[PDB]
Amino acid sequence: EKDYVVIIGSANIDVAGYSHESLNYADSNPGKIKFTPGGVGRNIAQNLALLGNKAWLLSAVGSDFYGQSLLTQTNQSGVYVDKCLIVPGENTSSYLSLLDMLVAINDMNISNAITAEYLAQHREFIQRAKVIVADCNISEEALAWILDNAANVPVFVDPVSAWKCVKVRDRLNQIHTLKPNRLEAETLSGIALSGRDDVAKVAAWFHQHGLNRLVLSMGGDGVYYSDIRGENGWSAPIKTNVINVTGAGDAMMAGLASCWVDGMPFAESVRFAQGCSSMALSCEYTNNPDLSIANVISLVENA
Amino acid sequence: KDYVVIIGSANIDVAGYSHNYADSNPGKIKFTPGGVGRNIAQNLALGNKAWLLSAVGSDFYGQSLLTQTNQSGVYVDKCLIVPGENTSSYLSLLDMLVAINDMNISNAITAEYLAQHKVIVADCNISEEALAWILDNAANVPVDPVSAWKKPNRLEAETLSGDAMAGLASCWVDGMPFLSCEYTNNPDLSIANVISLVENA
Amino acid sequence: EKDYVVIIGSANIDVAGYSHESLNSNPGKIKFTPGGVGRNIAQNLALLGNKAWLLSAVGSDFYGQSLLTQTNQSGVYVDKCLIVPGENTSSYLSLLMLVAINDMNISNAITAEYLAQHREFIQRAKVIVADCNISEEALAWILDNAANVPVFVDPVSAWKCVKVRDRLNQIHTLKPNRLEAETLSGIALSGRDDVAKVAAWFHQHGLNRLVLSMGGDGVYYSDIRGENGWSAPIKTNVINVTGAGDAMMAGLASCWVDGMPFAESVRFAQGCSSMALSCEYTNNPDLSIANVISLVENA
Amino acid sequence: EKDYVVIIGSANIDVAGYSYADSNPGKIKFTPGGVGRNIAQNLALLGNKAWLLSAVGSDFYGQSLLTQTNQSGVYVDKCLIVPGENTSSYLSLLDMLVAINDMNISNAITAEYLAQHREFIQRAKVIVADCNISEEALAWILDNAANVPVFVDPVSAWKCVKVRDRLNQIHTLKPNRLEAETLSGIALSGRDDVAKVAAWFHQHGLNRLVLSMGGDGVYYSDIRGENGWSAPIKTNVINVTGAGDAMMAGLASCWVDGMPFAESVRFAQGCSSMALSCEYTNNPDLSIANVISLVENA
Amino acid sequence: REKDYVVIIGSANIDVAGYSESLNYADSNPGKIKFTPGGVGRNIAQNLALLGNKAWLLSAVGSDFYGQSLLTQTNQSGVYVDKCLIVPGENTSSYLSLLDLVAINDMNISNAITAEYLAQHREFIQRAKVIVADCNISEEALAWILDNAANVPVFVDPVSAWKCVKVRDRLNQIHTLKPNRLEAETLSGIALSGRDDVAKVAAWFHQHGLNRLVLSMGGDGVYYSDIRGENGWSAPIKTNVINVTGAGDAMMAGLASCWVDGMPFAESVRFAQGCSSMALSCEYTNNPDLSIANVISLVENA
Amino acid sequence: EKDVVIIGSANIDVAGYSHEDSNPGKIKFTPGGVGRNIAQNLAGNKAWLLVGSDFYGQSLLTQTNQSGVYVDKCLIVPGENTSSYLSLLVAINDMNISNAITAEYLAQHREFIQRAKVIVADCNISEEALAWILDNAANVPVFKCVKVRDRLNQIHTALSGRDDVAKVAAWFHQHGLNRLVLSMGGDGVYYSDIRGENGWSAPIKTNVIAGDAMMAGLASCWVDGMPFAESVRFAQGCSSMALSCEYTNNPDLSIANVISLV
Amino acid sequence: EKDYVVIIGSANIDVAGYSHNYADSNPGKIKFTPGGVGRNIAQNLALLGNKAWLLSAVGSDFYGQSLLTQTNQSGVYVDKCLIVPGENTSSYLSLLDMLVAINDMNISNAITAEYLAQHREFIQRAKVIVADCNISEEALAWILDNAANVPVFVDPVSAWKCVKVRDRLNQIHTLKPNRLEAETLSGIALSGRDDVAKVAAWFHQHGLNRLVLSMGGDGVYYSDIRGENGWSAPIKTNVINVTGAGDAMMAGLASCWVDGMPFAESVRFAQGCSSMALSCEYTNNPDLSIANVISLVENA
Ligand SMILES: O=c1[nH]cc([C@@H]2O[C@H](CO)[C@@H](O)[C@H]2O)c(=O)[nH]1
Ligand SMILES: O=c1[nH]cc([C@@H]2O[C@H](CO)[C@@H](O)[C@H]2O)c(=O)[nH]1
Ligand SMILES: O=c1[nH]cc([C@@H]2O[C@H](CO)[C@@H](O)[C@H]2O)c(=O)[nH]1
Ligand SMILES: O=c1[nH]cc([C@@H]2O[C@H](CO)[C@@H](O)[C@H]2O)c(=O)[nH]1
Repeated sequence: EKDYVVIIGSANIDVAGYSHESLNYADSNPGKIKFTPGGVGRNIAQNLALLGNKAWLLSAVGSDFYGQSLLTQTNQSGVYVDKCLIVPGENTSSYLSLLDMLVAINDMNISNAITAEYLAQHREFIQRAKVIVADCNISEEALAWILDNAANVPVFVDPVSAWKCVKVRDRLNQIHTLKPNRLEAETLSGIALSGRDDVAKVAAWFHQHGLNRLVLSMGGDGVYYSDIRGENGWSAPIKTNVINVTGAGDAMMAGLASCWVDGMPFAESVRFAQGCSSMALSCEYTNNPDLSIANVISLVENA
Repeated sequence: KDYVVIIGSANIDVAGYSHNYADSNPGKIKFTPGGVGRNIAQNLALGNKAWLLSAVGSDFYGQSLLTQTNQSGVYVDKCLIVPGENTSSYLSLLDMLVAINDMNISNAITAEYLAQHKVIVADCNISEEALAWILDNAANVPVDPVSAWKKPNRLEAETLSGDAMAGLASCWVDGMPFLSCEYTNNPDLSIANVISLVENA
Repeated sequence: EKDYVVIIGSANIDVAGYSHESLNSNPGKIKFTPGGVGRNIAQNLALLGNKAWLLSAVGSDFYGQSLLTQTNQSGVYVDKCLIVPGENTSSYLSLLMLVAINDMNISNAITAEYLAQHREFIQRAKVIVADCNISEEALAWILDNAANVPVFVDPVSAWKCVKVRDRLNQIHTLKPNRLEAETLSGIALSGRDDVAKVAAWFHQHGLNRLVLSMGGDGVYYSDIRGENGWSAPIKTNVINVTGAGDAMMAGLASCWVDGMPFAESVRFAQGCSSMALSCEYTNNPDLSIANVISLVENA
Repeated sequence: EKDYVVIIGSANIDVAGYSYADSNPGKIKFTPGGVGRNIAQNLALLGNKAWLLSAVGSDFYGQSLLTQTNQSGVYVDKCLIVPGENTSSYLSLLDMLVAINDMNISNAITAEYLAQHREFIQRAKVIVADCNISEEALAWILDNAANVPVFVDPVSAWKCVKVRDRLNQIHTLKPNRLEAETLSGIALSGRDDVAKVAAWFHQHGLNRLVLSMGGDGVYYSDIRGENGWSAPIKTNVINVTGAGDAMMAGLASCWVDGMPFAESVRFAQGCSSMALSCEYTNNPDLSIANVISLVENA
Repeated sequence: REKDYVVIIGSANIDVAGYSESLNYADSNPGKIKFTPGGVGRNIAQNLALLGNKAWLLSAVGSDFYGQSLLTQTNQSGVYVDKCLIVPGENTSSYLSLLDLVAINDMNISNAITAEYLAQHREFIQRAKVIVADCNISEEALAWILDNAANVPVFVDPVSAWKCVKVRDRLNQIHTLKPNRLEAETLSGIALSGRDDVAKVAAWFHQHGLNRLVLSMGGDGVYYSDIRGENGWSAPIKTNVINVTGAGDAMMAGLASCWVDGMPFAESVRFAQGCSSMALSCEYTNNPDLSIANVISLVENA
Repeated sequence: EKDVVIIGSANIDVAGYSHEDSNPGKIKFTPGGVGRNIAQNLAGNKAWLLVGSDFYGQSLLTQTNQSGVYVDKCLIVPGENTSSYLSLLVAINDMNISNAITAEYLAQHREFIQRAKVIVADCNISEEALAWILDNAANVPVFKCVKVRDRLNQIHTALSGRDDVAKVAAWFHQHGLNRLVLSMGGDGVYYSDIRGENGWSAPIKTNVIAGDAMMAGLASCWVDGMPFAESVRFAQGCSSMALSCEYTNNPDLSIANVISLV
Repeated sequence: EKDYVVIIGSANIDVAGYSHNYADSNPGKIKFTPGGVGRNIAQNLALLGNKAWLLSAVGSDFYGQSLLTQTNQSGVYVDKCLIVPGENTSSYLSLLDMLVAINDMNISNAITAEYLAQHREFIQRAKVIVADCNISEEALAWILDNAANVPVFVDPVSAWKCVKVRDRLNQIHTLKPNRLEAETLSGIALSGRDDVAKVAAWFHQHGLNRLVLSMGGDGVYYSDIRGENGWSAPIKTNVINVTGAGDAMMAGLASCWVDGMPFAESVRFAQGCSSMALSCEYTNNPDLSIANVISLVENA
């Protein structure tokens, strides 16, 4: 109610291929192919809407049925998408994935339709939000715009990929919270993360470059959280049986931002976000439709 | 050199012919592309070179609308595909009798959209300041009223005291000194036939 | 559960128009919603926790695909529906009160042969709900090949309900209104006094159960075995009259499958109708047995 | 958009004497005072809904303070009225020679009192607190801020050290030479020693440091790396009282307006200059437009 | 050539290679295990020495016998390693490879190559003809080299995608970068899915100050681009790959050797491609028969 | 002053640790080989181990000798290179110098082997060499080679269920195996004797972070005149101590520490 | 509510050339700005919220009608201006970097006693009269002799054009000269800032009521014949273009007189107007207002 979250990210059409028993590179093996809504920013937005947050998605889609399906379904998930960009002439971004996991391919060129001018057309709206969530799928110039014209509003940035997260390197002094993985953080810092011993030096590198809060996900080991103010620590993983690994980081980011707007401490926010990730893990769907604050709180309580 | 632009609306027309009132009166129901501006454009494709500046929703209705309108010759690249709203609709009881309109996406056709870019054609569905905005930016380069709430008729004129009428305006690009069809507009209408009217009587 | 309900009805695209005050272009709201008597009854049946299978016809157009997708999303199995390439999805235009138009020709695509392809399945159901939107031959087939399974028939309209006249001896529960029953019987219903004579006419022609809706007056129920009576209307705030009879029919059938007495089935069906009225949408998604039970509870 | 600013500070009665041997006749002035109260008034003058959470002593003086402050556009309905104590006071012998401060009612601002207005504090845009209150109260505010920025005014060198272990919970701190020296323990005897003092503050978790070094200017520093110097706006002094309060008000008002650090420091310096240019503790002509005007002429 | 030299600041690893009908996995799996000299910088040094260049290696090794063995082996290959650092307490860098799967690198002694250590050999570095650096060293060391190059061209090998970002804001001090698809995608942030977006990637690099870009693409070729406007494609020299290791090192060696010999950009790229081709045809990381004459033979015979 | 012979392999162990292109991690160069490890672990025992001209071999041998192992009778052959063992935790093994141990090499120290208390043998040597040891053991206890068939009768010391382990163990005893110490993990260490005392032993609680130290324990307790069960307790403690350390052989592994663990 | 100000002055077309000159085909900046002392003062007064009427002379050139139009759009009533057919509107060429000066102003002599006599009724009913020294001795004589007790503020414009006011100081309410003009008139030397006070005494002895001398090395000296004398402190400003300053000063003084403001403070306000004039590259600062000038003098 007058408090909202703006997400500038990508909205993709996800094509997922599953094969019966084990799948090997040779021969055509029958299985299940799914067309599901996707895109880091879109997923984060949907999960935020599911967490009882007024989420506004600022993405770019095409004039094809894929785009309209994305927009309609996303709006139907409680996400305000009236300010989204529909580009007439270009194609909706796509993501092909062989899950279980083999190589993932992404055809995302409409993400560059999200421009400085487009965001500038929605200035003040972005500047009057509680939190701004951006992903590294957009253009470097757009990220620059958001970070420079945030107007003292915290910007939470999702790295998405290791080759796409360098765009915020020279700009870490403008990011409120980065959640990279091992490969991503190794890529950014240049320091090897070959252990649980080597995360202090990476965190130190990030803080020396101006990063306020770092949420480094180190698989098995857990999630290492660090604040530039001196607050460092480790968080243990919440025991869960996997079904689909897709959507973990998105649920984490949604949780983190929702917990920031809820006036929650860093560590507690890390546990809660880990709970959202855990709920994402337990679902076959990219986005758990039953994802709620109550369920996540129950999960962190009972574990 | 000469380009024609119609800043009008594009609706989805649902027509009905009923011919108790409570008991389901049998008849015919047709789903056809509508909208004043879009119709004008379709009849400006009388061979004119037209461009449509209308707003449609991001639904199957809007996309089918722009598809049909595109195949009709008109260029639908400058049209605004609006997110968060529905395609304009028009309920016509024909045989005229009663007419209802669900047109709120006309708010997307605002002065900001009109800014970024022979005869300018517009309707009264357009918001106040937008209409007035193209009334300020006419630049001496040369409307078609719909109803009282929204060329004209005495009905709507005397309250303050355009489709088929609207394609004829092409005569101002011709230097000329001053109906019964199932398909909403004729699929192969040419000016030579309108002249053939005179050739007969 | 190997217990299911088969519904042979129509699936229309309903276009509803609401305005301010008609001056004869009156501004307002035009809504495109899924419709059709059989389809609606099917959805309501699925909402009452009955495994409902719809046997209808759609027109291979986006209208049809939308109808099927939404209806399936309402929990209704639509895999046995007919998708006809050449015809158009049936349509229903309403100026809501004033003027109702129906364009339903694909309803004749629901044929005896088509149903014969789904015989046994139809014959192995608990109840069959059919509407008078289909052809006389199709209704004749269903009634002749019911295999001792009760067939609940919705008259839908007065002009298309006469086809069940000479076939009333094969009908379990018939649910007509004033005009429909007047047309069928030929006896005037001008009052609460002439309903005994109409019930007598219907039963003399072989109708097992008659559920005559007389609006204000209430709902008069009658059995050929002798159990007759009136049911008082549950007074409710009007919002949308569409879907009332559909929800009532759904209630009657759902209550038959639950081994419920005639009168109680009528009361429950009346509750379903009341829930239908309290919603602007044709089908209330929150329609449940518990809620209806609550509604009868305050009455 | 429901945007407001909450100030937890002190409200004092300022008594100034104008004229150390003989009985000296002169003029005695009774003016509203207190760091937090002044900041609140200046914020109200800068077009911000400011809510003051202070304590008064049921005295006619206190009621007068509340009325005057309300007339300055500041909401004082949530202030604490303590029955038994006296409104805090500040006495000055100007000719400045003797300065005395009697503020014990500042301890009436407690953790429980603030906890009664928690959610309200947690739904504010900015929190401005002063070091006149108890360490426990400051601890409450800083611990229950709910990710809402807390701007802390050091007030005095002996009263600022209570935030020295809570610097990691403070957004913007605005100390002078003696205050920052006392806190850090590092001498500011140079213009080079601001790098090491700022570094000390940053090692302890401070986000933003706004060190005012009189003549020299204002050195600003962010823990993310943005450091720099701002030249002082040279002005003809008249009364030095109220400068830092207007500066703090300027900084917070610029935070709620989405303004960069350095630019906010200049704006705050302009507010300070307007305060200096006034005989009054609080300049009644203090506005965004006027401050913008002197900042243009620079 | 005489009293003309090249300084290489790189890594020196001990490479442990495991060779496999199939892989038995657990419960042992017979095969062949080879210990060969390695490390990008070291390899570049050897290849440069083979191309008739006076090469000085500025690396760091561990007081383990491996380090002295490395230094001796490199010295016998004609490489001056007298200025290398021998670190007592640390272990010689290592690279484990399961050839065909698994690749592991244990290189922390690469951080012993520091700004101070190089500062001790400044003047010498500043009197070289060319400086070859790799991205295995510390960011501070790279910063030092780039800041104290004294107008001597710095050729930088990215080595890895996660280790090349250390030069991303320091590209304005680099004379020549030799990245692959993934490395250039990582640095630029621009997708290399096409051959049209290599113009866009090159444009990105040039906007950030890179003088010369030599983008090595597996297939399709090597795209070369100059900030001065000279862009073009070079076709790959078809060869039967025996072992792919050591290609880029020979490429870099070729590029630098061709710079000091006053050769045009394009021809230098072709020559370097010839060095890569000779590297591919050998089982060893470094071809001992690598010469200017042989490369010339390979490129002449297209 | 006059009281063990270990005939085993001596490998160069290269260990690769990597987290779950180019992935950074830890590569350790440690002395290795089953026989070498057992020998080192045995050494409060007087241990004799029965390599190439490479530096690797001399470093390995000196390391073992400084670890208290007498290696003067080990074979240093200047014709081949020291054996190697690669482990990425996949295991690759380059062991051909272990085949240099031939009948003449073993026969040259026959008297010495036959005057020992225990003989420790490995399943990596040739069938003919193992045959030599088992046939020329001279009533001295001899402690994955499937060729061991029909040769079980000369060695001192399917499984889907735990009831059917009786059939496999009984099978081993039926083929002439005297004592069986089967390591399964979960259950622990199952011991079985042809004389009838059979049983299961639970694992000594440790975090994995082994078998060579186990064998070393068994033999060391045999020479210490200790019953089978207690020997199993000690050997399991040795296994546990091996597990709690990153390096191949725990330098703090002692009888004093292991008895403490039990 | 019919109180207005009448300005009898010159209207020039100012062409300014900047180019930091011995050769040919040398690129630079050429600016076309409306000018003329009287016209500029009038415009500045109109910007200060004064009803200003210009009584000037323009030529049959369309440029002149355009001039009048631009000035009218600046809020100055120019309907009483003289349009002489057959001749051209006066022009002023200036080559700055001031370096070179050329002036074509002879239509300024078309401003005659008779022309003013047709607008006598109107001129005598103004609050203040602003005249420039671009006009004829006969016209100036007319204005000063037929002022009918209405204050006449006269700008000297030039040193050679400042001689017409000498023996006629007894008819002037306020003169705003520079160093050379005042020296030429007085006969008292200019050197230094201290032994120059007697110049004001000379002016007052000849009957001058108010004197506003602009001096360098900080200081604008104001003097009244009643004894009211003083110096004014300079407003530190960034000199973008010095053109149009004195016009803004005179405009300020007159506007402050009609608004009932004291002498010294009127001089300060005028200094603020000059400061606003200096901050503009254009001859006339378009944002010149009472509020902005008050802000600038306040912050000083
Ligand atoms: O490079 C990208 N890969 C994948 C995604 C999307 O994010 C989802 C991961 O949760 C994924 O399913 C894909 O849709 C993306 O946005 N960019
Ligand atoms: O003739 C008909 N009229 C209306 C309907 C449908 O019945 C519904 C009213 O409850 C409505 O959905 C309409 O579509 C029909 O099936 N046949
Ligand atoms: O110790 C203190 N002395 C003075 C003040 C107040 O600050 C004002 C000066 O800015 C002043 O009004 C005084 O009351 C205070 O809060 N604490
Ligand atoms: O991270 C690294 N991996 C591999 C190498 C070496 O580069 C050689 C391949 O060109 C190779 O021999 C390896 O040792 C390195 O230096 N750093």
